[PDB]
Amino acid sequence: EWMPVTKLGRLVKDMKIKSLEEIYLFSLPIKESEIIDFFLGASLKDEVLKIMPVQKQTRAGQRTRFKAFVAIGDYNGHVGLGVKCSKEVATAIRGAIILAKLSIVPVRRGYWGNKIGKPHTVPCKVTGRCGSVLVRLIPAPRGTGIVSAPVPKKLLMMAGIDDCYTSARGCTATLGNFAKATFDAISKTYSYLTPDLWKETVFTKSPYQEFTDHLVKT
Amino acid sequence: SGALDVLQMKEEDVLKFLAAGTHLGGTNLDFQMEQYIYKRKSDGIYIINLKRTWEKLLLAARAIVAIENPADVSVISSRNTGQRAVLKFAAATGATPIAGRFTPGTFTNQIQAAFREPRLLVVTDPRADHQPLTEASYVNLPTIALCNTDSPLRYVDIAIPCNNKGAHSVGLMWWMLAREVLRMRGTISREHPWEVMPDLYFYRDPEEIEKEE
Amino acid sequence: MRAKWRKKRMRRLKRKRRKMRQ
Amino acid sequence: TKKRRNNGRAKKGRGHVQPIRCTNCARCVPKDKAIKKFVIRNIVEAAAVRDISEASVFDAYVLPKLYVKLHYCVSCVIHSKVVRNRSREARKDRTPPPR
Amino acid sequence: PLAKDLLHPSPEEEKRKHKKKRLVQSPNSYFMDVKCPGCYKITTVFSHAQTVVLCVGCSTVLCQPTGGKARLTEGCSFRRKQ
Amino acid sequence: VRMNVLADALKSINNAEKRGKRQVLIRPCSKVIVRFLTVMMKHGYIGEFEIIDDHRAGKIVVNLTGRLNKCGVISPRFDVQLKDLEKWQNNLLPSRQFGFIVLTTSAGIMDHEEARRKHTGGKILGFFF
Amino acid sequence: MQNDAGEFVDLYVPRKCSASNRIIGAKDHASIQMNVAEVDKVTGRFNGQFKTYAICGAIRRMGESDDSILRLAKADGIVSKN
Amino acid sequence: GRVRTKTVKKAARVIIEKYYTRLGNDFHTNKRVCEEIAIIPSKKLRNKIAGYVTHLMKRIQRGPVRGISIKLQEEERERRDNYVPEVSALDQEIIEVDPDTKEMLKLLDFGSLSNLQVTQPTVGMNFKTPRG
Amino acid sequence: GKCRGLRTARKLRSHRRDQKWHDKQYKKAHLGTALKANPFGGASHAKGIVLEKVGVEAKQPNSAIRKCVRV
RNA sequence: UAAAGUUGCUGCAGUUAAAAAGCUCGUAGUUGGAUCU
RNA sequence: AGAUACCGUCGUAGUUCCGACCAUAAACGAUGCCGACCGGCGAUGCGGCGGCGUUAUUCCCAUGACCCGCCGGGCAGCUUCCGGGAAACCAAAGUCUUUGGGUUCCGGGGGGAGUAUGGUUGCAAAGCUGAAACUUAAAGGAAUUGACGGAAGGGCACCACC
Repeated sequence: EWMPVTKLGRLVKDMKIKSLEEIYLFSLPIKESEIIDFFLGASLKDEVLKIMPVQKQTRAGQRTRFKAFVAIGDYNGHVGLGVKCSKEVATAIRGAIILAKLSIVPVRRGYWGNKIGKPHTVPCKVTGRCGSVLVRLIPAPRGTGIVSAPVPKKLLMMAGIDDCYTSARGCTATLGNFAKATFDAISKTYSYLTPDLWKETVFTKSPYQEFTDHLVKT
Repeated sequence: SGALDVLQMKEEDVLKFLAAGTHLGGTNLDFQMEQYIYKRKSDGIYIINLKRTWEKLLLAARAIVAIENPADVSVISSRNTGQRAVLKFAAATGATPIAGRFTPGTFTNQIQAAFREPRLLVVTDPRADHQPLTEASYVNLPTIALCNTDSPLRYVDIAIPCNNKGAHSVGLMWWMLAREVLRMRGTISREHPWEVMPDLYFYRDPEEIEKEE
Repeated sequence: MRAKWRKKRMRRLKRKRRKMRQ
Repeated sequence: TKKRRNNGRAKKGRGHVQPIRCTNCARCVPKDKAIKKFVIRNIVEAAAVRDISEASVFDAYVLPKLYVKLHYCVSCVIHSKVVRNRSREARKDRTPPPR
Repeated sequence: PLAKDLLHPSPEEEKRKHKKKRLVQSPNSYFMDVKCPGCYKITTVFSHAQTVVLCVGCSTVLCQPTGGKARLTEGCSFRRKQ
Repeated sequence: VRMNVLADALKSINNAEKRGKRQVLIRPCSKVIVRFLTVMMKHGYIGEFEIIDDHRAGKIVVNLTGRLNKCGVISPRFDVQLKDLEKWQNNLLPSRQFGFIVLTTSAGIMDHEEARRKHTGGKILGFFF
Repeated sequence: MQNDAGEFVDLYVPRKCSASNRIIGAKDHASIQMNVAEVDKVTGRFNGQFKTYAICGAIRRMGESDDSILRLAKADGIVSKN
Repeated sequence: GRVRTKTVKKAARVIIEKYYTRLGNDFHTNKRVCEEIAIIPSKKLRNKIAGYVTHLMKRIQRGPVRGISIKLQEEERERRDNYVPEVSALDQEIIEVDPDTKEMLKLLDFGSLSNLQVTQPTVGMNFKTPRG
Repeated sequence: GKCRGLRTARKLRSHRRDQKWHDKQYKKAHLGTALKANPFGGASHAKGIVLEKVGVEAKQPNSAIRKCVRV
């Protein structure tokens, strides 16, 4: 069973927070992966992008740790990327799955031209950066697919993006920086102010304010 | 205040502020505190505009009152000068006090024993209480601070311009914040003076009392 | 070898070539 | 990599600084780069103060002071242990030791 | 400060600014009438005059050139215009 | 020295918007700057602005609604034909849903969509989204 | 956020900073949503209503959260004049 | 060396925190109560814990203890701390104030107060420290 | 920085022409010394007469006698 | 040929990875402030 | 061990001045110049402006030395999650995939090599311009952890000393 250790975890467990988007609305940190299991656990799929052996030089030989990169996400507009370093590979993979779940961000999807049906591509050109690696996502027409390298393609397919153009600069052989730059670009989709988002923000009650009585009485 | 006659500053409050030295700022002025001062004296001390002080105190009280759980407001003080004031404010208003050392990770590390998740943070000195201010930027925690003329305003959302150096001034301001919070809630009325005199909040410095006793 | 001394040796070779070449 | 923002000297806003000679080795070191020490001492050491005082033909004569200006090149400073290597963060401290 | 009203700055702030960096530039100088104890007419002198201004009806000196404002002689009453 | 006062104006607006400020001072002002600002304002990107009339050259105080992602100039002002407008607006604009390319045209200074409506080309002045 | 038919297709509608009108990202954990209690005009007591101000972490980082919240409160009549 | 180990110190801390009421100032009673209330498998370890318990009790006798906090005595701490002077230190019939704050109060609609007494300003502005 | 002027086409073209010669591949292709020095003379294959059989020692990390022929 | 944004107009670099002339003047070249219903 | 060196005693050219050549330096901020914009703070140099007070100021104002600010141009420094960058770091090395203010020079893996050759300048030394054949899977930058130092500072040890 799951016993929460935070106010957000308790509110989610008690069926008081309706969706993950109510947590995203208030930019609240998610510190328990069981919340993500509660909301998207029936559709989350994780892929191990890389196992990377890192070494620390010691007095007697080389200490070796394993760094697992795990991309998670339902194919319907949520994606996360987690990196975990551990003594053993299996522990690294488990921890990286947990960290990917904890880092899951909402993905905004738009239209390239005319707006028939559901959104298929990125709402506009976005760019993510990580250590000299620059990843640019460009809206693509319907049926284009993802014109990208395999790692950004995995991340973008896991984010529910159907059509995309990709441009990469830097040392994309650094799979970690490539993955983090793609994740950053995908994250910037909902932080980009477009004219359809100009309407004045109407504030609603926070989860920590709406269900204060439940937290106190518990 | 809101241009409300009931919420305007009264004479006895002004005399308390002047006795406590509340309007006495410092020699240095922060560029984000210029809007809260009146003028610099000939000795190099900035005078703090007490009308703006009252406005910010009432704004902080309005922020604190709009927290349904009283314990959700956390009141911090690292310097011993405001420790008793913070403890008395917590006792009177229902806030949760952190007097003394603030352990890093109290907001960001959920494994710690002292882990807590406040909805509002009130600190005495932003410079001395910088650690709770920095950690409030990891957990979406708005912050109220009693800021002097030289106090930095990073991660400070409501700053109350005041002398936060002298024990009288910080104790008086914690007393005023408690009084305004209670008056805004409904407990205790505005038509009679509070039975608690501000001296219950002052840091004593036991040497002075012992030599006096 | 040191770059300055490499350049000095190169200049000595150039002097020898200059004098020998009639 | 660049170790010091000031390049280990004090030459800002000018092109050339006249050199001086190390008081130890006579190395030519630029004046604003040389480590300068002002030694203020007594011509008579502490142990010898009493003998000279009681051999004096005066009363409250007070001993004269010796005024030495030493200029050290960086190698000689480091060897003579007047400056030391410091951590990457302690290097930035230009505050003289309290003495 | 973010929301600093750039259209209507304070007159103290505009007096603090450099004469050219003001919202609408204005000189820091002025024209002043000097009256002498032994004269019947008033002489207009620039506050930052560079010439040695003699008395309009005598040989008495009015102001001395200076790196900045002209130094008035002692004994003549100067009143600023506008 | 200073060439392309429109470049300075647009860069000042860009930097003020990045800093989050609510007003930006633009000097010197010019006719092209005023028309570009009017184009930007008709689409709701800046809001009302005021021209301080010195007796030498204009100044402008532009109120800044926090909607401008980026306003930039294209130097030199390349001549643009209608058939070549799509390539420019595909290189410069973040999306086909929003963002405008400003062109100076015999019919006035105006965005690329209205240039298409008037069936006319011109010289690219800049862009904003 | 709309399609051709008219239905809203966004997953959610993010908040905007009350001081900069920029979108507050879903991972902006330095951003706050201050709740400021409103007060009855005659009694001076919390009347149950409040004004909500969302400030992004960028503004709080540069120290402008103070002045931004003060301006927002002044515009709402919560903070008086002078 | 006679430095107590974190095992002995931690156990004595827990014993003071949880079983304050029974614990006394005598070492031997401390030893007996520690044997009765906790499973301490070694007589030497029992005695080390009891000695640190005794020293901690003397430390509380001195007053505050930095390393521990018991609520059963914290309530009485707050009981003592409720000290109210008979005449408030903020109620002074004469308050000396400078001319500039006098002007500020006059602009604050509090120029008609009666407790304020203007003070002579300093004749110089020599407040900075000599640089160097 | 680079020149951005409506009438800088000559400068841009000349600069590209000059700076293309600093590319190894371009200079090798367009200089003619490589084609003169190429034994095949630009051909993909060539015929020869086997002068002798030689054995070339592999480079230091490896140890083998690669069987080549002088043709 | 693309990959090569490793020739870069779009669109690269020049502190330490390759790199800003020792420094000024200066012709051609390039680029040039507001302003006229 | 050898020293053709470091060290010592000398000591020529040179080091000094004049005239004429040479035109190169880690000639360095290893950072072109002009312009705009984008934080805070305390200093400091020059000029100006304003102001309690102190002092040299001999019936006085000046002015000079201080003190407190302000403005402009400088040499810099500290601080910052402006932003940037591989980072070191940089308030410029920022306002760069949200890529166009103007313009000059200049680089294109490491060597061969600033070499050969031709031209040109110089009395010479040399300076400027400047390859290719061939060879090679790296060379290099920044930072990290170790190991080491004939580097510094602490601690321990009667298998260290006293």
